[PDB]
Amino acid sequence: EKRTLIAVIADEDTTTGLLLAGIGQITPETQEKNFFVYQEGKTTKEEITDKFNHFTEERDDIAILLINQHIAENIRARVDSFTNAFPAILEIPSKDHPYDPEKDSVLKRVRKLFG
Amino acid sequence: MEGVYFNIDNGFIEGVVRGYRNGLLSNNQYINLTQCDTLEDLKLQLSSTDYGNFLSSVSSESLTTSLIQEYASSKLYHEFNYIRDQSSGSTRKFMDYITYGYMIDNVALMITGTIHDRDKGEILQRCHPLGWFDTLPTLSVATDLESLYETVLVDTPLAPYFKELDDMNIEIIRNKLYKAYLEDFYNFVTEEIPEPAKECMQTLLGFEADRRSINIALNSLQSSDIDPDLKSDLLPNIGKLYPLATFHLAQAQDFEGVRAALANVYEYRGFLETGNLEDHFYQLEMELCRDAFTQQFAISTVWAWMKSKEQEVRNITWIAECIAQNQRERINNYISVY
Amino acid sequence: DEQYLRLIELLSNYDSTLEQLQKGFQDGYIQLSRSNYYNKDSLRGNYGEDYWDETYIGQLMATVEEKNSKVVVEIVKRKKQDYDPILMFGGVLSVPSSLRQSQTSFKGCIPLIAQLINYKNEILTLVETL
Amino acid sequence: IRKIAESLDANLYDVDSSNEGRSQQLAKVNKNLSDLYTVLKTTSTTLES
Repeated sequence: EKRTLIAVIADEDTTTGLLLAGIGQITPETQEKNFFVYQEGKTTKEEITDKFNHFTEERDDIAILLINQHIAENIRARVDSFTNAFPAILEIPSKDHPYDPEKDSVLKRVRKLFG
Repeated sequence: MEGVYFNIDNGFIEGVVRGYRNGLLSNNQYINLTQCDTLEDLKLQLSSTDYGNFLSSVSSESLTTSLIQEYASSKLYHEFNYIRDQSSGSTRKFMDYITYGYMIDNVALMITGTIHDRDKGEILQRCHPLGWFDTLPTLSVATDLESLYETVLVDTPLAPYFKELDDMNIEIIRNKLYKAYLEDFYNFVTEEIPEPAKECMQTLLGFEADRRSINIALNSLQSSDIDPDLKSDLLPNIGKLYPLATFHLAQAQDFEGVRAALANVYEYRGFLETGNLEDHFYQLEMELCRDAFTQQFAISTVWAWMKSKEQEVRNITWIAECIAQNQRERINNYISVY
Repeated sequence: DEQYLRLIELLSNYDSTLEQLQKGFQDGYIQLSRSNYYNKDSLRGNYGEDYWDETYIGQLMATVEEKNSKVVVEIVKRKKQDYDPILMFGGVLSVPSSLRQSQTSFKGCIPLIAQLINYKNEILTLVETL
Repeated sequence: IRKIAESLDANLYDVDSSNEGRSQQLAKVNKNLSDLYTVLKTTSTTLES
């Protein structure tokens, strides 16, 4: 399996926390930046959509894509339009936005079964 | 007497700085800030203080704690720049010395961004406005201490303080620069600053040196590359810990040795025996700055106001964090003395 | 069928892992904020992008394997490089203890991240079965 | 030297040679400036209108 790297689409404080956790900024050999630092207001939807596509489609080594739930909600249409199970996407809490189960995809999918 | 000649050049400056001190948030204003539950409410309450409409250019949704801290600090910086523009002679030198620490911060920030391959423009935008020098952007060219010193730092006011790079090396260089700068600023106060401000500034710089010495002593324990000879090169020689406790800490290898060395001084015992070490230093700095405001014809008022506003921005930023992140149990963990 | 009972059990574990992850992130964020307080040793008053090492390869990598229809993703402590991330922030002499506490909280979040991803994939696979 | 000059916001340029062989680059720049003057006049006449 080639997918071994962790990609992050997070804000500044979440990026600091994930770096402190030991997640790496670049690919160890290709030296390709697998972090995207989202800045509120200054970063438009097109940038984060492009980076989501980059970490999910063009990169064949990204195993996990950590994205802040408010960034994911910003592009929830694009995030839910993604169906491939190879890059595992997880929504993580942000500094000022706690994890909102309203926006959980798993809970809505369980809703779909009506039981 | 202090008031006899002080007002010839510093009467206007000192009156303006004391107006700034009157602008420091009181305990009631801090309580009103604490009562806020949204950052917009925090902005509303903070507009009832001398911060005023400093966030009026920021929309309600764009408001973040980083923005609040940045704008409060910018207000601080503009006030300091105005006070320094009205300064001449020894007061101008005093405020230049105040800026030299921010110069050291900017140098270390530039080198840290360079070795980390951060964007040059981002590092320059993140540089402290105080402590800016013209050749600061040129510090991105090299990652070698000798190369940057010959290229840039030899022409800066930090040149006397210097008598490839990694994170630990940058840390060592920054702390050596601080040791030399604190010693030079202490000497400048001793020789060129009149008596009440001289004693107040000697006490404040000694406290800053002691804080750095205790931090270095306690943080060298969790490191193996910090040789006991290197610790001597990092501990300033102006504080109350110098030279007895400074020598004791330069040789210690355990926390108990550091605590026994700090039991030497009656000023800093209990710092290690209870609470948080940094809370004790912040409280002591605010107590000393509050006492420096009891001197009426002292230029140490500028330093006291500067440190009090830095602490005030820290407090307001903490309250903003305990508003944004919820966490309202820790919202009162700020140092206030005014 | 008992598959719905296992779905309920997986949802319970997912809820517990969400709660643990949220608590860990809250602790890490508030301790990082309290590191912005106590910024006297910081380069610029903040522990953040000023210290981010864009050449930093992490201490962690992900491992993806497949057994039957279930897919498992695990984060392991592999892949001087790959140093302690506290050193990015001047972690030897110029960090508060609250920054180390924040790092501890986020390093605790990492196993919770892996468990949460595994639970989410397991729930999705079981739902696809039903 | 290039990094030092660019740190001072200096616009560095690549001159072909220390001899008159740079005349071809000068002609190329003259062509580019001629086209750019045409475009600039086209834009500026509408803007001033």
